[PDB]
Amino acid sequence: YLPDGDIDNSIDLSVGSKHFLLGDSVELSKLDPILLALKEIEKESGAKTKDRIITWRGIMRKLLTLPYDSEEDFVLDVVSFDGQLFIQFNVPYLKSKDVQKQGDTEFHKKLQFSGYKFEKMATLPKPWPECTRKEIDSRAKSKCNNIEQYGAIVRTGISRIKILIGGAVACTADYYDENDPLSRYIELKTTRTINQYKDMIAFEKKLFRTWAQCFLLGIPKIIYGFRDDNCILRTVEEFSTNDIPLMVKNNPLNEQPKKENCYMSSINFYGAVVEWLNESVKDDQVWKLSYAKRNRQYLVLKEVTDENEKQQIVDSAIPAWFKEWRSELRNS
Amino acid sequence: KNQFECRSCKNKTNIYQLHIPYAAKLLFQELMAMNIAPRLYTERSG
Amino acid sequence: GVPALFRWLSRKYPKIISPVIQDEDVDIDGESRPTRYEDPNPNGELDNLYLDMNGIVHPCSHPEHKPVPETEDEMMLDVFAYTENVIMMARPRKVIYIAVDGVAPRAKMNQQRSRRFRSAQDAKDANEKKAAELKEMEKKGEIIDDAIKNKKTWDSNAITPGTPFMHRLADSLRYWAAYKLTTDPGWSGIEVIISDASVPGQGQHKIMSYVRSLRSSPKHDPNTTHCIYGLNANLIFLGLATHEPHFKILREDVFAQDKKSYSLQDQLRMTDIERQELKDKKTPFLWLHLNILREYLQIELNVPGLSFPFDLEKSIDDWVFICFFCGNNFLPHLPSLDVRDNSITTLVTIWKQILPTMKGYLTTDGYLNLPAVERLLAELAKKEDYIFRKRYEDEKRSLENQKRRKKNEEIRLWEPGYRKRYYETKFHTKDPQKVKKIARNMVQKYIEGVSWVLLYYYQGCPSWNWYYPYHYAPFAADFVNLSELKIEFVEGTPFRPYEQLMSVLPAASSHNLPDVFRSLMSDANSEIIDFYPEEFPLDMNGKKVIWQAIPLLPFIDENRLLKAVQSKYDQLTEDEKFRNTNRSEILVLGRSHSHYPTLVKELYEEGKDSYEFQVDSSGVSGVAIKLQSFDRSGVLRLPVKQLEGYRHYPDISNRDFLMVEFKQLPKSHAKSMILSGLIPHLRRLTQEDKDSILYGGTNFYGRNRFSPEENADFKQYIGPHGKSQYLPRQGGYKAFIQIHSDEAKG
Amino acid sequence: VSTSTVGARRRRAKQQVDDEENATLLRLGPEFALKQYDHDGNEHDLIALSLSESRLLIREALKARSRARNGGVIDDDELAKVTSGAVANGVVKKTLDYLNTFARFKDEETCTAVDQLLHLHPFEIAQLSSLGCEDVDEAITLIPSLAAKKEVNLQRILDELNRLEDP
Amino acid sequence: SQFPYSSAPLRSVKEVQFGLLSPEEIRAISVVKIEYPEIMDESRQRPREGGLNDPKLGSIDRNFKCQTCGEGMAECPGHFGHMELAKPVFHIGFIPKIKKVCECICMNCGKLLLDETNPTMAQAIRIRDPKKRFNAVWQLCKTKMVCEADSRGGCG
Amino acid sequence: NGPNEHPGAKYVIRDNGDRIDLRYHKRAGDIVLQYGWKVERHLMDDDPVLFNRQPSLHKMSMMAHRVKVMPYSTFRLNLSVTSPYNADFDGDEMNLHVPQSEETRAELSQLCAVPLQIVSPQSNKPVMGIVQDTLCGVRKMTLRDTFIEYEQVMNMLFWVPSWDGVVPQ
Amino acid sequence: MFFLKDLSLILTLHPSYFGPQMNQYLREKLLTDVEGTCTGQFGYIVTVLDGMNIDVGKGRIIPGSGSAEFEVKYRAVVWKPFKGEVVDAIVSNVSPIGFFADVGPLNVFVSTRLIPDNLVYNPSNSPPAYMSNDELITKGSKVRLKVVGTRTDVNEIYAIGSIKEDFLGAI
RNA sequence: AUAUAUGCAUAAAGACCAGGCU
Ligand SMILES: [Mg+2]
Ligand SMILES: [Zn+2]
Ligand SMILES: [Zn+2]
Repeated sequence: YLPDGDIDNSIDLSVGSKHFLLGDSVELSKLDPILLALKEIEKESGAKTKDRIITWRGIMRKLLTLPYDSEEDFVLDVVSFDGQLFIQFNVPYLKSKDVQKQGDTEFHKKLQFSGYKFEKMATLPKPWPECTRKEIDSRAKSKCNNIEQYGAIVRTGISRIKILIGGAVACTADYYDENDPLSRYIELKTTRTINQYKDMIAFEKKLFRTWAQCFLLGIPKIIYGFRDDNCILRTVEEFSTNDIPLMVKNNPLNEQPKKENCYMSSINFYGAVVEWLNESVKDDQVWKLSYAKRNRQYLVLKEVTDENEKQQIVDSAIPAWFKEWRSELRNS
Repeated sequence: KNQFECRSCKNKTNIYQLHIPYAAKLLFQELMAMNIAPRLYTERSG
Repeated sequence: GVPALFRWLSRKYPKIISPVIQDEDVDIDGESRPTRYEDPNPNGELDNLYLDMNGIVHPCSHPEHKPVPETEDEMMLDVFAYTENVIMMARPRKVIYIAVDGVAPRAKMNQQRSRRFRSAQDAKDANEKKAAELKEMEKKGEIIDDAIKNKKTWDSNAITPGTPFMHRLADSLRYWAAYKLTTDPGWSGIEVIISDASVPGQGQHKIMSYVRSLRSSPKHDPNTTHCIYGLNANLIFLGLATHEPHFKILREDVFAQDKKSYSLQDQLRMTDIERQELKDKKTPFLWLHLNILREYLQIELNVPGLSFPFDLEKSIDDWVFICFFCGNNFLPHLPSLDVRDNSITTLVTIWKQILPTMKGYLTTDGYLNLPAVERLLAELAKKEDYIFRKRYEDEKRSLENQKRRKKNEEIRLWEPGYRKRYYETKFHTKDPQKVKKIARNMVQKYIEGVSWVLLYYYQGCPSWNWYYPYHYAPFAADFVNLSELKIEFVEGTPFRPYEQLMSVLPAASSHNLPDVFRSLMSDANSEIIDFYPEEFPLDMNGKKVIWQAIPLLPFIDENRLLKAVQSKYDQLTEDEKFRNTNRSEILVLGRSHSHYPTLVKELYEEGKDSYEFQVDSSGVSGVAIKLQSFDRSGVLRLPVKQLEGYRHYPDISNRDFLMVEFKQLPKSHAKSMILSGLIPHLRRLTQEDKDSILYGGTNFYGRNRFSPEENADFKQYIGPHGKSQYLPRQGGYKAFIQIHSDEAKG
Repeated sequence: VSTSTVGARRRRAKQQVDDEENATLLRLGPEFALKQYDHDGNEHDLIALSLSESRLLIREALKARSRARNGGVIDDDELAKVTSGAVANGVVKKTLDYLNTFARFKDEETCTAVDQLLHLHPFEIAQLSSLGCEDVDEAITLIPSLAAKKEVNLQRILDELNRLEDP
Repeated sequence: SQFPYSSAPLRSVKEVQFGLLSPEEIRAISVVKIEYPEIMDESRQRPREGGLNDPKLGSIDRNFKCQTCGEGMAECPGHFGHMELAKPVFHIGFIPKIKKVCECICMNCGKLLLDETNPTMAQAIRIRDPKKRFNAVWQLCKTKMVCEADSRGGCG
Repeated sequence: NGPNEHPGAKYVIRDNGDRIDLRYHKRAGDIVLQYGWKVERHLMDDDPVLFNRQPSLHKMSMMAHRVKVMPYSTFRLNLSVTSPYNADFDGDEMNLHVPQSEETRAELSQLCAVPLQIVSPQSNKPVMGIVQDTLCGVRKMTLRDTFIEYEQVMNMLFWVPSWDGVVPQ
Repeated sequence: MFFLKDLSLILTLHPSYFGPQMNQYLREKLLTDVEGTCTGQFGYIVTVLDGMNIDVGKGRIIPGSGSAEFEVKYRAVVWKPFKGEVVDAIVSNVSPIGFFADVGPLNVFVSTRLIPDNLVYNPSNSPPAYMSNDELITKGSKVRLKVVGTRTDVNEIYAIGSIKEDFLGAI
């Protein structure tokens, strides 16, 4: 819920950044919710599912966006258990990322809090008819954090491969649609105001990245709040996930930058890499894949043979309750 | 309401517009008042 | 002559008023095409049309200029024809809401009683003078037919819930709705809601409650367009209370309607060809768009220098509250603020002079903020000296101009200390303590009354028993220490139709009322004989219109009136008892409607007692109840005897439509703000009136014609132009693309 | 707005009564008379297009417009989408939907056969190739043009229309 | 370019055709018949219907628009009326020429005194210009003073 | 600048033909003009105007001049154009017409310009010449016994608009 | 009905479009402003043929305005109703006061007086229809009618048809 | 059911006569 009056009022986005709360990377990156929802769907299904790779949304987002937007190195652990694939961020890579992020000055955290504050200010905890005037005027006086979240787990498919993707959902349009929940979903992002060609190029790259992020979960609509250097919400506008490639290609200012649409080849690369993962790992195997600056041409995949390293990776990747429930299901 | 009509010739389509001095309009109206019919035609019969 | 409160908005907002595209009528010789419904509306597409049916049935019950129709069957046929013409003009495609004024609350009851008493009195005087003239020209030898002697003037008091005429009108409306739904191919996807005089409420209040209930559904479409038809100008302020930008009002034209006074000779002996010509005389109509009014008030009310962010919705609420404070039916107008709408001209500027200093808005979702309105009234009191000086100067200058060119009052307000002298003039009490106590009680009751009025049109009726116990109102400086006052309301129960019929009908118009209660007005031994005196005093207060004077009458006593009414329920028959009950709304649905199979399955097949709607194809929302008396194998016949050449109505079978009991969604605290997903209309003000309403540049230049024909398009400015809720602005990506594409092109 | 080659016809002292249009009397007005004028002003016969002929010419014009606009590339919706403008698009879809369902000869070989078979007011051939005719009595009752010709032979021409052309 | 837009095409006059207004044309171009000598009804505005200042004739003030064209005085060019005469009246500008016609045609059968049989009349007929042809015909036919019975259809 | 100060403008014509009066527009300091609009500006310098004296006996009595805005309330004329106009300065009144279009401005500049009317077709001889005091002056100037000192020579040479800046021997 | 006509149009070109692509722009104006329009003398205009290389001629510079006037002569196909001409149609709306039918863009209205007494309207039918002994007329049913009136509003043509003759009705 | 209207913030005289001006 956001009318034009909020945009016209020039709502500040950096207010309250002093008491912004942060979440642990390891705890937020764990597959506990997806595996849990797997446990309930298994309990009230009675038979094993048909999905092949089980993972978060961010992993596939980065792994699909890599060929054209690759300013981030990633090392991921792959566990093949009971014919299913579990993909997680590497725990040593997690602590290295936390260590290097702890000294990231104050501008990046300011922008992150600005995005979170826009998300908090633009949404409501209840539908508008059931909300009171106290719950609407107190949005700017609330507490913003990344731990408190709501997520959806969705089954997608590509080529001859089924993937179970878990991903956080910012909010919904007006209500929860029981017939088709993904039709009313919506995602909110913040970018700097556009004023020249460089801003155009930067925003198109960000558009491609977040379209790759959003298209995995099938969310149709996206909202973007453009702010200035003072963290003041300058404007807001809408976008449609299916309509992004056509409007990006058919841009009047830059009609022919490239004859090759990045989106279609990104889909093709995603299919190629997912089938590569499908017939590149065997059962009861643990692998590590990686991409960094030094390659710039290819992604590396290796198999780990250390017993202690494999055991600790499995222990830090799969919780005990999921393992015992899987054993109970196999016995039954 | 964009309605052009000629009572005498029952015409509603073959009607033109002209830019003339108001004195010319007054002269033509006076000539009509004196039983003289000056007809303005935009095409040459030949 | 244009009335006030509407001429002012013609002067200040001349650009909202637009004409109407009437019809095409006959094109080919002989009979011609009937202008089928499916053609696009030249006035713009419309979804919901709410009809104030009482304002349609009353003037076509006693026309002022058009010769009066005889009997009642012709009256019903005329109502049918006028409603059909209005519907064909507006062309709704989703819902027609037929709302008839039901049992009014107690606040309006005193005004209703005064209006009915004056109607009975002047009708009696008019027919007495008419009979005197009939006898006078009988002495002269004139011939008078039997249709003029025995048939007296129709009692306008018959427009009141509980009378048999209201029952006949409700039945006729139900039949007409069923017939139109079952014979018109363009009405297939339309649900017709009828709320006759049996349902408690009052017209525009029912419409506002229905709109509020629609807005309470989270799935409700915010882009729906509404139209209201009604002779009351107050609807102009009512639509802005709904906070639905896509809103308009259809009204009878006032400027071009050269209303010429006609006498009884222009009614009786005038010819039948002229009768048909007057019947077919296409009366012009006016479209009054409220989105353009919101656009005007967005710029007008944007006063700079505020300690709080500007909100157009709360400013709209404050403006509507000021307009209601200046004049309303429930509460009498203040002494200081008078000459109608010029008061609205004053207080707004006062608000503009006081808004920067005040921190809070006047009203919040229909709830008053006591300190803000208190200081506004204090500043009004500070200016009351100048306002009284100006109005008394106008009166004295009128007296001087008249001299140059040609209960006892005598208050002489120009003298100092006019408050006390006015108090003993209006109360006949000289005790200062009693006068002070009466003034304090009047101030508290007037604060309660304005609170009641503001809650009535914003959150439903808060109390059905409140009534103003006085005839006048105190000045502004009497409103001091307003934060100490306390206001409370009890919902109570609305009165039965017979109770309101007893309350508002006089003794001279008891023929429609059943004979059981006639002795309660006619017998001198009745215990309630005192509420209906033959003659009552009138306080002019200084004016010239006869009915504009204060109607000094004994206030009704509720308790013993109730006791007398409930003492005589055992003599009523079954039909009278059925006419003395309050029921729910009626929903009529076509056979080819998309919702018809679902409703039939969930009501007449599954055996369920209720069915929940939420949002559906027609956009309605509520609860549907199976109606027992509706037999599907029956035939719905016209309750009106057919006259000659009035579009012969066949017998409608009950298998071709469905009639169910309708209930609205449960009541909730309605907020005052726009919903998400609203698409604004195309911007209509272009850099001329935007600064004319601000500065003195071409604003006082009087163009005293104000003919609505200067726009003549009013077409692209109706629907939600565009496909984005947020318009492009500043540095958005799409806005950036658009602006540099425009720069490259030009 | 538009004008044709036929014009002039200024006012005369004596008015003309035969001005109203009526197909029963085979009067078509000055605009659609027996003889029209081409670009060079030469006299030419009036051209009347039957529904099959109209279908062929509309399809040819739409394919020519598609060649002009798209450049060398089937459906009524596609042909309606070829042109621009809401009013023009609505008119073209309406006329295509009216014409495709009522076109008696929808194929080019039968159209060429009719050309030959057709090979006399053009309104008569247009109405014969436009609306279905099965009997002489109904043919003369529908429109009185065939009733009075003095060279009628409706039996053989209707037998041809029923067997050689599409029944 | 200050005139309001009109859908009629705009062009220039190329030929001016002169002539006389026939009574049928005068009745056709008129919009109201003028028969009432009075101007006002009882001196409360509202001019007489069918009078010399009928509102259907035109509009000269911004208070009332024209009842025929619907535009104001800035655009309405004025509309003509007709008045029926009880007896025919001579035209002062056509007094002599009519008399000349009276010296050319017969007063009973309405036929010219000379026909194509006369050689001089035959030569005078072939004159292309109407004015000098009429002058020659009048000059030749004013000499003869008797309508010839023989034939030529003369009354003798 | 506004209509009360020269140079300035009187009216502003919109694209649709609406006219804005700058006299009653007191907020003209923050108004932006759009392409295709028309501004009714004041008469500026070097503006071709028709200039006439009545009666107009021949075509040289009505000629196109260039405007120079000057104080005081009298039209200023060169002394050599008085003879074609047949005018003196004992109280003569003369008329001026301003073209309102580009085509008529070009017509006045290329057809009715004063320099193009020096030679008349009536007698294939000029109608404008050195007259009055100047004529007498040159008769006193070109005498054989007229000699000029250096400083006066420099002043007179500088007084020549078309001087090439070279002092003759 | 469908006729072939020879039309001429006067087109005004602004000086801002005086470029090498002006012929194509004039062709686009002609395509926009001819098809889909209606005229009293010619009737409904169906479309134009051979408009890809039509001769626009030479422009006429209007004195004092500078715009160019082009007289474009072209061959088009048009549609014009005729009095007394029978035609097949598909009906759209059925009402007791009459029913409509579609002939191309034209809407022809048939009043109740012009239906034979055998056919009777019935609201109870689904869809509502005119029925008789072995006779049925619903919405969207092929019918034969005869035009008995035409009237022009410049923008549109309105026609009335009758089925009160032999060999006329549903097919 | 509305409620009366008790209101109006620019209209353009023109035609003749006489006396002067260059
Ligand atoms: Mg002189
Ligand atoms: Zn006029
Ligand atoms: Zn004779």
